[PDB]
Amino acid sequence: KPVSLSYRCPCRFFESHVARANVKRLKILNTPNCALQIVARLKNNNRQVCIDPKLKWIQEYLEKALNK
Repeated sequence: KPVSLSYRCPCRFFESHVARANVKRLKILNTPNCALQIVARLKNNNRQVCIDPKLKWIQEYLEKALNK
């Protein structure tokens, strides 16, 4: 089993299935200690899942529009 119980990152899991249209709020936490951890709270599901940072829409939106 891949057991990585060593904390240098909050989001160990990432969902790439996140659609910006269904994202109520997201935030990319750029940890120098880890990498990009992003969170998506669904408008409909109301639940939050860590978003995969390599999603093209994520970086083009949160990183290019919000962050710039």
